[PDB]
Amino acid sequence: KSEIAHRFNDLGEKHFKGLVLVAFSQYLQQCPFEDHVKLVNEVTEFAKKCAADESAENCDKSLHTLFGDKLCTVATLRATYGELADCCEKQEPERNECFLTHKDDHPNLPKLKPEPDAQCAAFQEDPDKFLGKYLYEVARRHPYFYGPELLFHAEEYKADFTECCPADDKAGCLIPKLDALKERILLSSAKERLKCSSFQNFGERAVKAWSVARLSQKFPKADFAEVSKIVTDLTKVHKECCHGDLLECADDRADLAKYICEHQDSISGKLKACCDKPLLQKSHCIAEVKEDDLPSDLPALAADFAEDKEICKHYKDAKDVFLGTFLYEYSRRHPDYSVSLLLRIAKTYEATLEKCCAEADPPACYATVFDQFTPLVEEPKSLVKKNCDLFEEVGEYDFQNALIVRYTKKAPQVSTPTLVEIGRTLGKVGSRCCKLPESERLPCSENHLALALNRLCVLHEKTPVSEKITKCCTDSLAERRPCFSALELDEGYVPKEFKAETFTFHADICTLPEDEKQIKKQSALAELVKHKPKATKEQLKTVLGNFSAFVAKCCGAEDKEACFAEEGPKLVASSQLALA
Ligand SMILES: O=C(O)Cc1ccccc1Nc1c(Cl)cccc1Cl
Ligand SMILES: O=C(O)Cc1ccccc1Nc1c(Cl)cccc1Cl
Repeated sequence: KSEIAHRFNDLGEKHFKGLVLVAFSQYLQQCPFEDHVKLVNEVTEFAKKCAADESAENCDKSLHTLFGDKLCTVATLRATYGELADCCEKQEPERNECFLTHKDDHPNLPKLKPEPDAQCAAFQEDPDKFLGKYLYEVARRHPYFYGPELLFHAEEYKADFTECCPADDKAGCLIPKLDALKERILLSSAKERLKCSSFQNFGERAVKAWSVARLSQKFPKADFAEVSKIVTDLTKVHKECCHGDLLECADDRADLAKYICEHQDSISGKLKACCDKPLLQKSHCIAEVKEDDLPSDLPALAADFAEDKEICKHYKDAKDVFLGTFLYEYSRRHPDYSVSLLLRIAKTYEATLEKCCAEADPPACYATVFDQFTPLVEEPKSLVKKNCDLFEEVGEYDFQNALIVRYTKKAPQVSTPTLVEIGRTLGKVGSRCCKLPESERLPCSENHLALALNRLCVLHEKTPVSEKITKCCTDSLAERRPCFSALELDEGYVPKEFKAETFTFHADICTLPEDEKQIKKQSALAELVKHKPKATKEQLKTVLGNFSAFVAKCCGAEDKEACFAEEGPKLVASSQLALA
């Protein structure tokens, strides 16, 4: 009868309101908080009426119809969102699609800087309004953020203020917590956004393949039936969440967690800790669970995948099940491979069968199929080792610098703030991944790389500037990283005209916290490359060293600006001689 009543009944009022606030903030990213609150309360009032009498008027409409109808009542819709008032002319599902298109991946809203006294005050004042605020602020900023996980993060955010606002050192307790939390949020947003990008750009089959490979590594004791089931269900959850159907998404998510925990003994022994937990923590723990130990009864794969004489008939009869089975088997025994690598191995298996089966004696041809995986494996392994050796030698900041230069050369048309952001993110990947046990570094690195590359691709959809990026971003999901790695200096690139101001620092840099100081220097680095694209990485490092020395000296001077004004312009000119 009434979907809205059904979801209201299933989720309860608290989770329902939270999810509806999230969905509205993601769809209308510029509205003030107070106004979204009103819309939520009205939707929720309706849901309560409907739960009382489902026969009642309009109780029978779709969620998207009801929710889209609300969004369309917003005051100043045409002033604030010029592009969205046309959407309101349309019916479902055409209206939702239109809303989905308008979501803004880089709204560029002010940075959320933890102010512990002003926030503790607001929290003590009204914790409900304060937590609502956190849902709204994050959601607007990350419009494909995994809705139910955001509620989870609100619990953490609430726990942080609960523990820290009474403390002796309130800023000392709190600032490191909110910083860790923000890192976790950024990572989670990027993961989810890759899933939504994958549905958008490559389709559900790609998402399923990704998930089969990843879940098989996580749950290598599970049989293919159980993996298939989980994948099918998990794919439907994320498809709903990526489509804006957050209530349906959350409900289906809760059903999957329930299933997983009832079957935990045949899925993974690491799930025991997760299943002993309240609802949102449970789902979160499942989503993040570590990989189980390999069972001792993993089957040898040659017999079915390389030696069987009827492989060409099985491949032809049920490609999807046969290849899926291959992917499940190979992935469960390879937690030391990245997901994308496993997908490349699966595509190579597929292509080898295609080739061998259109041939005189196929079996003598596909006998050696596993041997074709070797180079796919060895190349990223040596890339990771080389990158991690560099990180360990130079540290995060200089590793970031190296990546900035690398990516600026590959795509000098991209805006400096984007290049800096991706290079900085890539350096953080190094900090995360390079210190792991050595068998974990390839999957950690490549998997996280995929998140950063996807960010760049998402931004480029919004603001296209390079055909080379478009091609890497759209050709093949599993080949994206290798495609980016293979990019070299864009040789058709005309060096950006020199503007001395870009390289000209002033005493204002001296008051910045370290990370913002680095960003300024990294921005100037990216600009050096744009103006001198053939400068070598070693020249660039020297010049950047000369700039950092100059900044540090002038920042410690008696008269900071006189220092910057005297010495700056010499450095700016001589630095150009030191490049290309
Ligand atoms: O960057 C590349 O193209 C090489 C490569 C290949 C596979 C996986 C990772 C990396 N690079 C890499 C690594 Cl291994 C760690 C931190 C940051 C980066 Cl960019
Ligand atoms: O990109 C690399 O291969 C690392 C590399 C090696 C030698 C010299 C410089 C660099 N990278 C690099 C750059 Cl390009 C700028 C500033 C600081 C560093 Cl460590």
